[PDB]
Amino acid sequence: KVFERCELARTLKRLGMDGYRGISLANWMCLAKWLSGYNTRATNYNAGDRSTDYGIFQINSRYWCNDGKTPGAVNACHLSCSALLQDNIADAVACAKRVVRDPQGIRAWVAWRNRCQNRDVRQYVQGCGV
Repeated sequence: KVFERCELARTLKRLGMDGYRGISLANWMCLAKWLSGYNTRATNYNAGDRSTDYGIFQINSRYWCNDGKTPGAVNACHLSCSALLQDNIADAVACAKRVVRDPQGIRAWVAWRNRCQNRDVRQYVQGCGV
């Protein structure tokens, strides 16, 4: 599923993402936009390390989910990577929450640092009723 902006903002809000671990909804929106263009089916294979990023939050197979083809990988969210390719983003959100519980917080995604950190992200939630 490819979410429309405001539709996604309320979906994330209903799922408990607004201010989760101090992370605003605008920050999560900026992250998903740059990570997958709001596409839950988005996938990126990393030939260099044999891992794959799955879904709307491009969660990596090396540590967060299991796809059975990533050497010596862990499954910290305890989910099949298939779960991160569903139209329903409940499982992806549960895993995204798990990622940010670690030391780095939202900084776990290099993309967030590159395109969201210290940026004006107001634009992502404007007019969405969140």
